[PDB]
Amino acid sequence: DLVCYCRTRGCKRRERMNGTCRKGHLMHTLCCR
Amino acid sequence: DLVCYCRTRGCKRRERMNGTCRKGHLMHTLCCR
Repeated sequence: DLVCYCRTRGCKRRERMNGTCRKGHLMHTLCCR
Repeated sequence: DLVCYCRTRGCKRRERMNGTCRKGHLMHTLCCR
């Protein structure tokens, strides 16, 4: 599987940008490793 | 697949803590579903 973080800015080291996600009905980055 | 949010107020009822995370140099719950 995949562990993904829904982040307010960009993705961390070694994380993949796996499209976007929503938090508080606002666009965020889906960062997965 | 797991999607995790670093939440200022804590985890939704359908989420579960999964350790902590940092946000604005402050410690918060990491909440995943």
